[PDB]
Amino acid sequence: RVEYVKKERAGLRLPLAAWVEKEAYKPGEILAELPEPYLFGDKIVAAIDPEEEVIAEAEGVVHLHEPASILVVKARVYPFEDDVEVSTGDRVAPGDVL
Amino acid sequence: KISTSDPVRQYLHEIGQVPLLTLEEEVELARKVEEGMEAIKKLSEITGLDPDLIREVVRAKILGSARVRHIPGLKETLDPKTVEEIDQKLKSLPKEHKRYLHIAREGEAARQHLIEANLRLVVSIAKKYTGRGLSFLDLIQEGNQGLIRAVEKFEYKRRFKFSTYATWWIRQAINRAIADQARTIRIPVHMVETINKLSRTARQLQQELGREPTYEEIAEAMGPGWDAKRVEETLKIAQEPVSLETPIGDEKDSFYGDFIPDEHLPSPVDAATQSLLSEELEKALSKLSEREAMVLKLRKGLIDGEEVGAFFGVTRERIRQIENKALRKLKYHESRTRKLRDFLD
Repeated sequence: RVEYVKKERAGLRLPLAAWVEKEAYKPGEILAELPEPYLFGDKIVAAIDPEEEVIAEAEGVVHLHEPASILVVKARVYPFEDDVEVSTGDRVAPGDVL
Repeated sequence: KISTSDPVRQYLHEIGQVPLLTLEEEVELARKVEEGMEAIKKLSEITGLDPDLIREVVRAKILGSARVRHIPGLKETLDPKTVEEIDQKLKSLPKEHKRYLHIAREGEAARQHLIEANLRLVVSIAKKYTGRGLSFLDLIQEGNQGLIRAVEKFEYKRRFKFSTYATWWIRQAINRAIADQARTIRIPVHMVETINKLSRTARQLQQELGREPTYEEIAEAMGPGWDAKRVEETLKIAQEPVSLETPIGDEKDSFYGDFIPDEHLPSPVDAATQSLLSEELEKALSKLSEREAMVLKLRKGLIDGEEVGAFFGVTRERIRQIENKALRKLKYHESRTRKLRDFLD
């Protein structure tokens, strides 16, 4: 599990920067975000944002370091329902018994 | 082995493994702590459950099992069943409110995390309020309680970080503690600063006279309403008690308590007193008319110390009548057979 990210290139990261560049969270423009070859999940511009901020106006920010904290634990993305013992872990996406 | 070192190492080791970064980590946790609140509240909102209950159930699931609820707080929340019921409703909260549940826990967590990381801060602070009359460990602990207090009010929206904020909320906690527990006989915070000022003043007064100020200077230098009676009084309370048990005389084997006498206890002399006194008073009390003798016997010797309110239905004229005529017949025959004259007192 990695944490914060600066501005080399933005791809595949969580919802943080989503609202910053209004293109993808305002409308479906993250595809057009990829600049010039699209004429010839996350994928942002070539490299435009460099802060751990909220972009109303660059106000709620925090320019810093990006951690890479390796958690030695087993990550499950799509657990399923088996009722022998009480439903363990999780369902596809709806139910979360954990 | 020896206590200070172990705790110091104890939290210094954990801070050593987890100090909070200046901005990021404090911001992170803070943000989570607040969302926890906002969450717990909205949780109370859709459950109708008291924010106090939503706060104790998320605490139980994150900080400890039935064990921590049963011993600390006696027993009103059923160790298993009760808290679980609550957790169930939290699960029922669909996608929308379930989110708050998941948030509350993680926030509670951050709270704890933020609290761990900033334990060096306490110790560093508490380090300076050492020789006030409190144990270093006690001091750090109160101060620690102070940091937990700061965690509840910090607003991350207001950009300033937890450092400067904790300082105050801790320094407050410590000073209070110093004023509340340091002495054997409790003294309110005002008396405390009062005494500090008194002390500081005596210091400035020691500066030039070469004469440990008579309580005149102290009154003057102190200010507005300071007088001799006030200062002699204050320094009298300033002196801590003495050890009823202290090494006495030549320090060999002398414990300060065999020498103080005892007052309530009737030394034989007094037990003999009450015997004759009560037997003789009891003889007199009987040979008299009950009407006004018992009235004044009981009103004076049975409850509390009211001529009018002393006699039942018969007004004052019969009171004074029999009171003064029976009291004198009683004293003048007692004058004859002198038994009472030798003042039992």
